[PDB]
Amino acid sequence: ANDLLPPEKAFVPELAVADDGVNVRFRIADGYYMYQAKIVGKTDPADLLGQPSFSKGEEKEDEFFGRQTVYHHEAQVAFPYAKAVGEPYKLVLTYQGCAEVGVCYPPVDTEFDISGNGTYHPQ
Repeated sequence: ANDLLPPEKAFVPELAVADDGVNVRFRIADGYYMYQAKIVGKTDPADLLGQPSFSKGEEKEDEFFGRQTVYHHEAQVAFPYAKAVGEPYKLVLTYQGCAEVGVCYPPVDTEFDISGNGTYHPQ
């Protein structure tokens, strides 16, 4: 393809932090998709987040990871808090996706410095 996005532009996260935990939204460029099963969150301090629930994805089979549940256009991931969170923390999101034309990008790691409820964007 003559005009492809770098992966951090193809798959763009934002956070909504609330009392119940962290809701992640992704905006995904047309002709790209994200692997649902490869979206991971890690925190510092560790283990503030519990098991995420995912918005509905769709079936895809490709030459990189075979059959996978994937996202086009958008995705939402809801991380509940695993325990009481009354302190600032760092959150690193890792996610991986492809261009439909046949490019499998390396995983992207995006860090957020969280200090209370509100909206956060990559910095």
